Amino acid sequence: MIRVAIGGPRGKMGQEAVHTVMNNENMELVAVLDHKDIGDLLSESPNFPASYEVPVFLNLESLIVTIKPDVFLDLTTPHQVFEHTMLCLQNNVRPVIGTTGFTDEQLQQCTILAEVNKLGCIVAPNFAIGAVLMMKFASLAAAYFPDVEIIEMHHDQKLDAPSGTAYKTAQMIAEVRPSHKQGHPNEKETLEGARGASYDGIPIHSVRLPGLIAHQQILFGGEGQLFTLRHDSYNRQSFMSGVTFSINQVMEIKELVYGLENIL
Amino acid sequence: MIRVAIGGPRGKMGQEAVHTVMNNENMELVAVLDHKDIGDLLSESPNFPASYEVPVFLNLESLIVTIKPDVFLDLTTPHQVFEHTMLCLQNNVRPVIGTTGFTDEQLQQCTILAEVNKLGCIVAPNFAIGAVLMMKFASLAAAYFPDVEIIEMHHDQKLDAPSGTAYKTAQMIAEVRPSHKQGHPNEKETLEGARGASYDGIPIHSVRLPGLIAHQQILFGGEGQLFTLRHDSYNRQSFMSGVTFSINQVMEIKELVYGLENIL
Amino acid sequence: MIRVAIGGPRGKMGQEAVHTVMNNENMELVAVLDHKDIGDLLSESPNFPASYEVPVFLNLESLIVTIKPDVFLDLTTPHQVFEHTMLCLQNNVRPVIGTTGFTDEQLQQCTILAEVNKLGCIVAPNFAIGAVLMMKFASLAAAYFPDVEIIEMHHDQKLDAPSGTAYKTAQMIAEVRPSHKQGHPNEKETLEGARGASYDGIPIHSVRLPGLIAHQQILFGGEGQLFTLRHDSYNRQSFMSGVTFSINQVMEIKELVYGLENIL
Amino acid sequence: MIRVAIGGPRGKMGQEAVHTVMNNENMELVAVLDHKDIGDLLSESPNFPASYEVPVFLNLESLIVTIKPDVFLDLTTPHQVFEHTMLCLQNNVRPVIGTTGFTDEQLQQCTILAEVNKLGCIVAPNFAIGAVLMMKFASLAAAYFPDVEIIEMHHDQKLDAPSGTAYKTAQMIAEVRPSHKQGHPNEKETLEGARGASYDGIPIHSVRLPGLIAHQQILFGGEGQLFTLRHDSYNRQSFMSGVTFSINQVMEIKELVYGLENIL
Repeated sequence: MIRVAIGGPRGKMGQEAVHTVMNNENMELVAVLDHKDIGDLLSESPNFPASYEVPVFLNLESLIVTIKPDVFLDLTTPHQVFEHTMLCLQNNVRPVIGTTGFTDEQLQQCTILAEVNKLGCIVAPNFAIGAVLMMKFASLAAAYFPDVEIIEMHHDQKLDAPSGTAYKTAQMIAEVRPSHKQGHPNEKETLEGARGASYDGIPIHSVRLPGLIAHQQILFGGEGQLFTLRHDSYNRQSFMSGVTFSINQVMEIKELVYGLENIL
Repeated sequence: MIRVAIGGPRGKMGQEAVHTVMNNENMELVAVLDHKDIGDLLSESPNFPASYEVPVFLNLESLIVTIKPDVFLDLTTPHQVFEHTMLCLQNNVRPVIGTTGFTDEQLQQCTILAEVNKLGCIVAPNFAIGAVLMMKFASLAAAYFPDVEIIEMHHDQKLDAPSGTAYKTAQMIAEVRPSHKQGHPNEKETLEGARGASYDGIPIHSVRLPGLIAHQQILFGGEGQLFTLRHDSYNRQSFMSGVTFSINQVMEIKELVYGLENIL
Repeated sequence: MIRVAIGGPRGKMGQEAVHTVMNNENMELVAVLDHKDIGDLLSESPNFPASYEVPVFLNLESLIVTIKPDVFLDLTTPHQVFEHTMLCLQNNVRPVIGTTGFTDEQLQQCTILAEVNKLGCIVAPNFAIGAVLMMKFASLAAAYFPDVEIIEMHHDQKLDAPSGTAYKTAQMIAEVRPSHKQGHPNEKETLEGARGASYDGIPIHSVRLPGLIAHQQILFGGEGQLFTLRHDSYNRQSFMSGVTFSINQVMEIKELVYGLENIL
Repeated sequence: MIRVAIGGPRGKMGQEAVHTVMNNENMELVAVLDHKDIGDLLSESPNFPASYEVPVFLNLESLIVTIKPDVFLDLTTPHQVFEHTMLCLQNNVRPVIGTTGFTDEQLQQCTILAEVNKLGCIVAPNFAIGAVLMMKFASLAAAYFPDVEIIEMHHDQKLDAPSGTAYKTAQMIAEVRPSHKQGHPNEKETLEGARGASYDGIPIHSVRLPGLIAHQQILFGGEGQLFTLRHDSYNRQSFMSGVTFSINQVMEIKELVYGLENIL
């Protein structure tokens, strides 16, 4: 059985994770770390619901000594992850961190402390197992098919192109793929931009339409063939089998692992 | 029965058309208009094969008076189509023209002459019925889904991006779709080119990989849905059901029609 | 301006339609026809919310005389549509019916009455414009590509295979496509069922997975090419541009139209 | 440099392999093993072309002693592979076998002999790297997404459904995926066959159309997401990067490897 506490239960990711943890047969949600803005009207922004089973704490120190969870799932913000991770790792709690955060120096302090205490920690910048396998498998495939393109498609409210997942995908592929540009050397755009963006010579195209959520295809060309990997995320439940896997696996490892590609 | 003569039988399109006409139950190939470069070694560049059934002519005047074909399928070059079309239309031969050619003034002379002689003429810049239906249907769909993107994919020897078919597709859609840009007004590329090219606000993306031949997808977004039209051409047989349809239909019309979208 | 009343506002389709009508600039939601089961606890099943702008009626007679809506959008049940449609058509209200209902005889009474009163009526068994265009366009395409397959994909709670939309698609195509079977005459299944179901010789395949919502692809083969039409519905907002179109168009027609393919 | 001899150079696979070996910078085609049917008119069925560089042998014993190739690529028939493989392995030639062949007992004799002689042998029932990676990656993915479907699409002259590649894919997945059926327990087909074939509960669907060559998609469902692997083969050049990889890698291994999934 794994007793889980969640930091940031009211967030978009947090509300899904609450549901996932409560519904996983071998997990029990035992506490949350939460606090609202001082200006939040309860009418607009309700409190996390009061229960005996899931008390709400405002600070992690207090949660840990009272509840002694097995696992802390941190769905807070990049400014808070280092102090939370260090606190867990000194108190025999396995932290599972969903974040874009940590400095180099901060991550090295966490890594060393997890190692000496023989305590697991997983830092997952992308919990969605389909996305992570897409990227992991693309990087293995690029040893055999060095000509590749990435097409990513999102809703039309998204502010950044290309997506973070496409940039990460291109970085992973570029660890394996020899650096080169693609397309005939003499090709020329007659409408500026037709060929897309380039990362290390890898073309990346960004589609933005109503109706779409989050989608990526990776297209590997070679003589006489096409090999394609695709991930479609229709909602934030897409991230939950990575949350589940991370909570299960953190219990079994004795060091810090950064990125789910390193343990799937 | 329709007695067909072919201009340019040794060309990439011509060799397919020869096969198609010979194998269509209701057509007979009765002559070809052909000539080689004065420097063509027969070892490299064979003559069209000699037969009693399919004589070879060097000029169209001579073909027409000797053979009196029902239909002339012109697979020659843009510099020759006007004189060929005029000659047919004055000699009771229905011309079917595969070309990017004609000036405005030339096409108006052909149109008027076909009309007065009550003789059909089809000019087809794209014979592939799947491509033409893709475009025709996209232009009807754009009345209901004004947010659309085009993704075109070709082999990596292609020199121009975007493809002619994508440009034509975008022009057809823009006849119906109100002019607007797409994507959040505040979106910004962090890798130049990610959002593609724009035609009248329609994004167009160009993929260039080994293995691919010629492919296009048109993606129509709206709330809660995606509607997609796609054409894949694996070889030049893709153009042959348009060749067949044009030869059949030219016999039945009494005026010049430019573009297969206007008669499918 | 079009003053709209909705029958069945708490239904899955109804709740979306309420939102759509309230948010369309040229429509005003002026009333609902609604009633709950006598055993519905308000705690489980709330009343439609009380407002001055949108009164709730238990019977349509009463709604019509008090509110005199321009359009009645019926999202009730097959047992109620005939009496509702007849009542509208005698009271100068344009009915827009979302239903699998009507008998032959019932529909003929509605058709005749709409015609004599010069009043529009639309009956839409499928409001999703992308789905309906998919089917309409497939039926036009089947004149040129008689070899076709349908692949439909839904969530894994769905009880019927194939879907109603696939059956309707196959019926529409079969109006145009000559009846024939496909696949080599000597082909044999070594694992029973591999080739799918057949409707008039058209193969139909049904995919059932978690994660999927409602999806269909129609694949048209021919020499050297593939032409594909696809619709993806991610949520019930997919049906709302047909609801909007129907309410707009019913005002402009003077007879009953059955199926949106007949007016898009 | 690797000196390669090819068995069966005039076969569909053989003619591609001849080209591939001749064009690979580090390979030299040094001989072929070939013979025609006694009834083959040279007019219909030409001899492999005569050259000093690539002599033609009728038996492998004779080829091996005269030419002493590094690698023998066997593109012959299942009845001949065992005797060819044994002969190579006793004569310091690395055999690379493209076949559906070998008995259990035959393969064990080859395995043992390769091991004692510290000589590489690769037996590849599927040379296409995209196909093999598709299958290998699907089997890894099935540890995280146990609900999966296979859709395979081929030309309409194919006699068997499902394809061998789909059957192999399903067998590979079933090594990892817990055995279960999919779809609602109460689902019912209203048109027989809609749900496809089942292998260990894995649904398999077979599409047969003109225009298609050889295609497979593997669809992995889970909450809120879809993860898809796809391979498209447009021609027999699709198999050639596996031929190249096998010839390179056989030189580096010291035992027999059956199936490219075991060394990619």
